[PDB]
Amino acid sequence: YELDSIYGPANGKLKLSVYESGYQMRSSFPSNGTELPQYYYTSQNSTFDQAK
Amino acid sequence: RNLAYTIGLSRSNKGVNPIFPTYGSEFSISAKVTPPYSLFNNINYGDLQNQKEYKTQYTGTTTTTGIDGQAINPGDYTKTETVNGQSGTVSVGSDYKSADTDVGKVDQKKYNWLEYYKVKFKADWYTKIYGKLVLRTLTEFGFLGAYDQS
Amino acid sequence: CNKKDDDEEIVPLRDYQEQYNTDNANIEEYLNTYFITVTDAPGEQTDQDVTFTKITDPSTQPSIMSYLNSPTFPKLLKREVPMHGIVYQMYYLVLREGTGTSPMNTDGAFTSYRGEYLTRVAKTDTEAEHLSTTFFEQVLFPTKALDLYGTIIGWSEAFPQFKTGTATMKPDGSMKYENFGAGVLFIPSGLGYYGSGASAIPAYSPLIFSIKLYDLTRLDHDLDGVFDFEEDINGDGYVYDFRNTTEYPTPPANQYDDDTDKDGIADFLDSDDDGDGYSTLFEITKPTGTEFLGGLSKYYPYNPVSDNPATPNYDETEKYGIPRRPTGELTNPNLPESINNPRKFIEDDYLAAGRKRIHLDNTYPYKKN
Ligand SMILES: CCCCCCCCCCCCCCCCCCCC(=O)O[C@H](COC(=O)CCCCCCCCCCCCCC)COP(=O)(O)OCCN
Ligand SMILES: CCCCCCCCCCCCCCCCCCCC(=O)O[C@H](COC(=O)CCCCCCCCCCCCCC)COP(=O)(O)OCCN
Ligand SMILES: [Ca+2]
Ligand SMILES: [Ca+2]
Ligand SMILES: [Ca+2]
Ligand SMILES: [Ca+2]
Ligand SMILES: [Ca+2]
Ligand SMILES: [Ca+2]
Ligand SMILES: [Ca+2]
Repeated sequence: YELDSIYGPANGKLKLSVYESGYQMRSSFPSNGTELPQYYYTSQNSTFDQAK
Repeated sequence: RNLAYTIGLSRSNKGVNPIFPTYGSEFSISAKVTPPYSLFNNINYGDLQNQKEYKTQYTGTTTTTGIDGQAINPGDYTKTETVNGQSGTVSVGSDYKSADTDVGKVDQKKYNWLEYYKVKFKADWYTKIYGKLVLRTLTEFGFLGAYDQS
Repeated sequence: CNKKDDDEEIVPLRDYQEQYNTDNANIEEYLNTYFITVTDAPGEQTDQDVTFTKITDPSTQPSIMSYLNSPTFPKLLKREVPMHGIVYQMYYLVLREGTGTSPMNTDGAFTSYRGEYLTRVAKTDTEAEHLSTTFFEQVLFPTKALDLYGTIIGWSEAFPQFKTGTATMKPDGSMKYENFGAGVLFIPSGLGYYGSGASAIPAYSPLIFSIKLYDLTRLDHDLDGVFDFEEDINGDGYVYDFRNTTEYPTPPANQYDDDTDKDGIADFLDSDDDGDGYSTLFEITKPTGTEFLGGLSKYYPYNPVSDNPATPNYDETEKYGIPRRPTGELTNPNLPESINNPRKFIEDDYLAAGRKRIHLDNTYPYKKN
């Protein structure tokens, strides 16, 4: 097999760390009479990294 | 309803076997005609679409809502409008001039009594060219029309 | 074999009156022989959990029935629910009353509940007859609001008697709820699942639900732009539709209460809402070029609204509500008020208190020519 959708040098190596998240995630949340959707942004790395 | 009279003149001298004729010819002329109702009845088939009786109307007796979200009172004329993707009828009020013409009613009045004329002409000729070989020439014509173009 | 017979023997359908009497007796016996203990965790998820235990020391054990129409919480109340021809009576205990609004019988409720079903066990040779409560479902952490319109009749009748509470999100993503309504509702089999028995709950089994109303979500079932809580003609707080012969064999005398047009369709489920022909959505739609927009929405709200801080990318400020009949000056002093010369809106038509909104008045939109 040949890996697909790999961006960068083929000899690249990275330090992978798999942690247990300590931040509860929800798909939606009730508001002032309405059920708004929950959105997670690309700049929230600090929030998930601190609550590990 | 269709009431027509047809008269046809034919001349055939072919022979001898009807399956494989070797000589003769067959000429036929036909004409089917219907009474010219348009001449006697004083009805304008061209202005039918511009009359109140041939415009779309709401025959119900309960106030309803059209595709536009407005009231459609009983007896008011209607028109077809396409709001967003779907399409539906929209009340136009008493302005029948702006309503949609009822094609079904116009066609019904136009074709309540069939009025037309049909003419058919056919010519068939058989002849022996060489030995048992025979040549057949066939020419057919057909015309359908109306007394009033309107 | 090849034939397909249709022999449905679920025709029994135990009499509504007989089943209700049996369930009521079982529920009453449970309320007299059992007592409840309630936790008191202030901010934990077990803030108002209830534990039912048999009464073996009636000297100092106040039974659930002891909490009758008491003037102090906990209070056990009775709500008359007329349905199925008979008059159902549902017992519900209010351990604590919330410090917020109350949801309608057809609104969405964000709550955590633990349900159990009551089933009288036959007296065995060595064990005497008694009542047992078996657990069937529980939701400790609510995620989505439950529409009370589609839930059992018991929920839609008891929930409007409770209130919501405040909710705060902790730094770790968890949510902390406080000052919320909590209580246990004893719903008979008729108002719950009557004869279904498909789920773990056996057929004709009274249900006991321990609810904790965290929040509520206003819903609109007719999509007319007016929410169900605002389409309640009376101040009862309940909206009913009597178009179901199974639930209402004969329309009661209280009909037409939440129906302005008297067409049989309640306003919360009707689009016209007044019989004038013009839909409610069109009537509340902001006309083009009006001098009283007051917001970014294309539909006039029932009452003035304010922005939502929870929504920082949208301003919900709507300073104008659904207007009443125009009480301004005519386009032309001559001629009578009609479609040709319409009356202009002053300003107070969108803010007066007690005004007849054009969506409930069948004479404003004007006749078409
Ligand atoms: C197209 C539709 C309209 C068709 C109308 C049909 C008219 C009917 C005619 C009836 C016959 C005429 C009445 C008198 C008959 C006695 C014979 C004397 C008439 C005559 O002088 O002509 C004879 C033959 O032509 C005749 O007898 C007349 C010929 C008639 C026309 C022939 C064509 C008819 C239409 C068919 C053609 C299309 C094909 C479809 C079938 C020749 O007599 P003679 O040898 O002594 O000479 C005459 C010199 N003395
Ligand atoms: C135009 C169509 C729309 C309008 C409708 C037209 C209606 C036409 C008139 C109705 C037809 C009946 C009248 C003619 C037939 C009577 C003849 C009797 C029989 C007969 O023996 O024929 C002899 C001549 O025939 C003849 O009469 C020969 C001519 C017959 C054919 C002429 C009719 C038109 C043919 C074309 C049709 C297709 C049209 C295409 C556009 C007359 O002999 P006798 O009885 O005196 O005895 C003496 C010897 N037996
Ligand atoms: Ca509504
Ligand atoms: Ca009501
Ligand atoms: Ca109605
Ligand atoms: Ca409505
Ligand atoms: Ca209306
Ligand atoms: Ca906002
Ligand atoms: Ca109206």
